[PDB]
Amino acid sequence: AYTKISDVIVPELFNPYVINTTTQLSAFFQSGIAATDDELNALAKKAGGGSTLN
Amino acid sequence: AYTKISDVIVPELFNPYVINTTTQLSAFFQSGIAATDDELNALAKKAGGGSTLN
Repeated sequence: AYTKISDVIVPELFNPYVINTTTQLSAFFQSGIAATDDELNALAKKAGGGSTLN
Repeated sequence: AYTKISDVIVPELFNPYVINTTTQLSAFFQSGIAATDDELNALAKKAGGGSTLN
């Protein structure tokens, strides 16, 4: 026969991983919501925890 | 009665060759395809030959 590519055994190959990124762009910013006050901060930091003020 | 050109020999002439150029302009460049990566290089250079990676 031949040297015959049909005989000699063919390897396979690989390369490292690559991170995919799912895309639906999330912005809807900037808008409401924004602009933290000091008051909702008075909700934010302890002490005197929730529930919410008035 | 005359020198009578029919009596006299007319030569012929030639000049060297000139290269023709077939024209259908091939560009469709630049575009995909472009921009070789390093990975398809990992296919490119030996060792660890084909067939192709994943």
